[PDB]
Amino acid sequence: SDIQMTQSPSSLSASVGDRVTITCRASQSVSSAVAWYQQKPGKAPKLLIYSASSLYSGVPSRFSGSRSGTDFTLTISSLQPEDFATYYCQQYKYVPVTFGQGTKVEIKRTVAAPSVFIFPPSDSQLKSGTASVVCLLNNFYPREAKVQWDNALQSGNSQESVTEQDSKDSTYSLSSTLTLSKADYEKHKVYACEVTHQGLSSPVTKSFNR
Amino acid sequence: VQLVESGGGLVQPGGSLRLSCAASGFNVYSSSIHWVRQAPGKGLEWVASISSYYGYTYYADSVKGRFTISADTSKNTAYLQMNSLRAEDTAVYYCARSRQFWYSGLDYWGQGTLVTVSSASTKGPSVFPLAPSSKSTSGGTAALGCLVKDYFPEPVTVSWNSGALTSGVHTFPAVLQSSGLYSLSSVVTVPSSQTYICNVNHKPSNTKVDKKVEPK
Amino acid sequence: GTRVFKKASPNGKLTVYLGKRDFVDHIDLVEPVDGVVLVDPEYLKERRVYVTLTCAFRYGREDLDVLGLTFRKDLFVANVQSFPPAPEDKKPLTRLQERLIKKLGEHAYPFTFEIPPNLPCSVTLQPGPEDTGKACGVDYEVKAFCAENLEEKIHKRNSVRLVIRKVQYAPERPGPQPTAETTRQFLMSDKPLHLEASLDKEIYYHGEPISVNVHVTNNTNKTVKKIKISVRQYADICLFNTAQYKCPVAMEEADDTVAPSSTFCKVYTLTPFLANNREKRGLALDGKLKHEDTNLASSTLLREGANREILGIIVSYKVKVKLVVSRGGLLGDLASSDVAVELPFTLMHPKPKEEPPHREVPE
Amino acid sequence: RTPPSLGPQDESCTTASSSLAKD
Repeated sequence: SDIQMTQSPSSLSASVGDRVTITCRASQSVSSAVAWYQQKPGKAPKLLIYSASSLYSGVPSRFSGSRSGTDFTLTISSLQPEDFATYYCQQYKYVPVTFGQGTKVEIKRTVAAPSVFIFPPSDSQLKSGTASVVCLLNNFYPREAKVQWDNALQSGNSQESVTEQDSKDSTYSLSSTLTLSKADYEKHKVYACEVTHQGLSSPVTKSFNR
Repeated sequence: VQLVESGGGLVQPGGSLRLSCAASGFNVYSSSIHWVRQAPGKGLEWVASISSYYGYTYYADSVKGRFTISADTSKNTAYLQMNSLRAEDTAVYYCARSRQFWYSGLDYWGQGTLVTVSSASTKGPSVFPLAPSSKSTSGGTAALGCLVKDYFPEPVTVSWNSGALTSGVHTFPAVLQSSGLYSLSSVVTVPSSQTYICNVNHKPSNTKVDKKVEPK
Repeated sequence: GTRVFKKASPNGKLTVYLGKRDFVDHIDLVEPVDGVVLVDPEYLKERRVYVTLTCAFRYGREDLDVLGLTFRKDLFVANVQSFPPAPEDKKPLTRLQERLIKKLGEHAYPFTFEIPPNLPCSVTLQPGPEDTGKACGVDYEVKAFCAENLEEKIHKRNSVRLVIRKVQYAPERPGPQPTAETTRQFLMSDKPLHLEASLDKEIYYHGEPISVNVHVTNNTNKTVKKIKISVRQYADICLFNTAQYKCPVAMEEADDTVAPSSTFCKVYTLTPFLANNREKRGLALDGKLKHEDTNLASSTLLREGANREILGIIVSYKVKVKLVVSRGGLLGDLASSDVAVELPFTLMHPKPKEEPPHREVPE
Repeated sequence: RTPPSLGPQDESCTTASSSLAKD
């Protein structure tokens, strides 16, 4: 019977200066005991709004909260660079206090082109008994993408890893490391990766032969 | 004013750990104190609260019987005793301050301390290079890097040229294999030049592996 | 300013609306009690609806073995005939009342109450385990009921009762720094034992530590064996007669010793809080809405004037520093040689921005 | 006669809130 604080949307993209509204619904009435928190990745959460509409001492006046029954909204009027982060609501009327899932607030950018590179596995590594080929995607926007690795198919071995949005130029970067046992690496040396992005519908596959 | 947490590390399932949170710069009998836990990439879970003024403690239902929150108000610190630790309880554990009269959100958080729970063995990393080629170059810029693989349990800081490479650098969020070990990648742009090694200070095994990227 | 409080009579026939439950006593002006009562004529049959505000003393009888039983002697009662509106009466509404009737329509009748100053603030006395009824002390309550006349017995189902609180907060400008000194001279010396003490400031908040600077100068034959620092709650109570208690709410008993012809200086820090004061039944606490925890009662601020022996529970605080002086001397231990001083101070919540809640984070 | 009262207050909330439109 815990209070579920369903934040919406899960993620939204917008650009500097705009008005933005995140919303949070509450399984039941929590009066006005709702807080709002900003957290930039790798850093401790920071407090923005308590009592559902009260600005926390020190917060820029560009943040506002409000309540309509069980639905609670934070909005920023003039978006700014300092304001790009994730955002959680919290109800504190009842134990346990419960946060929302978060809403990711990224920069809207002019689409940028992924600089794709491929890195065959070091000779210092297949000596150790496994292989790892790394496909890199660099300084690009928007962050959605698909990397397709005897040049037919494979799955269950790759593991992608993305970064956050670069501070200055708002670009993302991405890595995909297909892992393989040294045994398999030497049979069918016919692998490559195919990148599928907005900045180019014409895929640009870098390849290696071994 | 500071909440500074201590006592986070790796421990096997079913074991125990104690977190310490030295407050500084406010009055523990006018602030209630909390522990908030962030599973990597999963959001916020309240675990426990203590209030010294009133003598009460409160627990997340998911944690009763295993965790005990307590305060030593002379030493100005709070403690979270963690028993019978599942792998689930892996997270970043934040100490967080609140205002006793009256609770108006968590207005100060500590920078957190990492708790890892697994039947692994604290393997140090293996460091391999990512040599540039014609296939790693576009526009006069070529991209080089290091692969930091198969380490435990939690962190790896990775600087380039010991601190002499600032731009174009991307050290990626770690991923974990089915094998239960972490792997991580760090790249950088030093266009067509020469460049240096990567400083990989794995911290728990007390290992500093420094590998020079030799093109190609 | 978006939410209002509401409570219904059991049969839903009456519904009281308020903008707030705490009303602030800035010593010269306590803010008025304004709301509306919503009369439903689909169930109304009763021909008149009154609203009364009462300030009351609530106690259990000592010589009774009847748990949960209390009594409520009145201290201040106002009456307002809200339905129907009696002419020879034109008062303006408050903006609160104005918005409420825009929200509810002409079936909502206003009521406005003025608390006269020099009335007691909401104070609750700490119950012991032998207390299971309503919280004892001084409580405020607006009542709304429907009846034919004020003589007629009114019915519980046809009425609605709503606890409110009259409260005060810290003043802006702190008083002068609390300072105290005494000089005790014994029989055959005339060389003194001098005790000086001070608090670091005049105004403290709940939970906040208190530092007392002690400075003792023993020019006597005697030696002080211990120093005792204690924060005391003074309560002055007056209903049919007056009563007083002095209850330590925090205390340190140091084994510091001050030899003959010596000096001594130490700072001591105490912090009053409730957790180590739960056994003290009758200790004064800030007004309880129903049963939730409240802090050690804040100091009562009075308007400087002749001691009008104010009804209610008047709370004050002082630090006490006592030196426990050896009894050699020609008088054996027949008499005390102790020397003490008392330092008044003010213990309150600061002026807030948002009103205080009914409970805080309930379970 | 001084009026008696008996028994504890109800643990559940007896008092609710309602919306009020800003002017």
